[PDB]
Amino acid sequence: MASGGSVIGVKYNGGVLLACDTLLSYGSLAKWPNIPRMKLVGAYTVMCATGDYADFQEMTTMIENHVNRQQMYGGGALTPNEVFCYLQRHVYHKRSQFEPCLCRFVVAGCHGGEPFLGGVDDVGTRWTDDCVAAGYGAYVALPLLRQALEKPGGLTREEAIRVIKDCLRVLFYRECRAINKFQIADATSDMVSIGEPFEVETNWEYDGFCFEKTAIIR
Amino acid sequence: TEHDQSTDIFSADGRVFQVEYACKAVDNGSTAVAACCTDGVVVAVEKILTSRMLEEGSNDRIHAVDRQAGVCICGMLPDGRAVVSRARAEAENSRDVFATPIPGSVLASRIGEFMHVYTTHYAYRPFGCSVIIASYADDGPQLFVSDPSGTVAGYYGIALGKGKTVAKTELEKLNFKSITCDEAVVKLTKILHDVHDKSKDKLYELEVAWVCNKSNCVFQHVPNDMI
Repeated sequence: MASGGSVIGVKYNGGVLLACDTLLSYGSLAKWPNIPRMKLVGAYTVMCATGDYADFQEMTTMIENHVNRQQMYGGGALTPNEVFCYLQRHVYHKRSQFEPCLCRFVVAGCHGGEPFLGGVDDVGTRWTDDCVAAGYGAYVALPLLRQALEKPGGLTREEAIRVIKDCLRVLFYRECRAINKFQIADATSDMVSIGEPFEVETNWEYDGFCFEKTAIIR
Repeated sequence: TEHDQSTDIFSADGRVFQVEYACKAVDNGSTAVAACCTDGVVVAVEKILTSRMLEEGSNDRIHAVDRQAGVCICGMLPDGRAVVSRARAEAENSRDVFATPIPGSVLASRIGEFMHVYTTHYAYRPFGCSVIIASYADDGPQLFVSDPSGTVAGYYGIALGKGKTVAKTELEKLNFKSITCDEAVVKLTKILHDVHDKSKDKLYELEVAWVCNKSNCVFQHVPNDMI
């Protein structure tokens, strides 16, 4: 029961970012710290999930084969909107046979100069928005990203990267099953690229964290 | 002469006449040629047009069956299309179950097996097509032919259909160890322009495809400028 933690995404003026960490856990044990959890689908789309890794692998292998074959056999390249619809009907069908896909997905892409971002949960609920998250990202990160999207005009790429890193910083401080090693995917100009892993800067040296002040008996 | 009404009966001499008759449909169809270079494989076929008002790409005889492999049909096209579907399913099975691209020799033997089974049972007839299979997986470049009997063989160069006797003569004056995929397209197209009979079939065009290093072992139609 290898499992992945949080995923977060946000739209900016010209594209969309998706981020998560490179870790799979088994219960509390941090078992594999060097796992690429984001998967490219066709020409325009990337996906990630929180929860059971085996179910993420089965579902994404199946969708990737359908997309490559439909193109090879003469039925065109599926868009992010169509891929998302297809994913959601598969998750709902499995829920309806009492054999659920125990993951929560985030999907991002770019097609037609128009960015896409959406989530699907394990009973088949679906939504699209300017920011989306799964796992603890839904409690920790959405509040920060929703405040950054309040400014009128939208975010630049640089502002979007900066607020994404503040979110990853808080997940590392406050989510138990996490490591400080993340990747960012960028969908813009009708393609997706995945960056190299990086780490964020953290603060541990406040006066209020010192040995004397935190002592229980004085 | 009741012995030639179904494929489930031998004749006194040890023949199966329904299968021979199905082969006669291939021998009366349009010509195809193919060649195996050191880089890859090239296939070309003549399309007889039935109207001057067709769109381009209509009644295509060449079809991809995986990233690295393709098929060309001779004889009856709708029969060929049923074999193309089967082949697509075998290539997918190999990726999904065994995690490999199907080797060329294995793909050809499954296509043969499938065609043979329609020569055994009173309720079905044999296919009226021969299939050229062209592949470049981990077993190198490979070219095979399967006919209506289900017989399968490997070739360096091959011709099928009504121009085949002459076309074979001209493929024997090629050097198979040395030739590249850009030379091949010029020679193969020449053979097909020369055997075309201008009295019987007035309108025609050529269709050409390849899989090679230049293309990254991807099977595809050649760009229409190279003819």
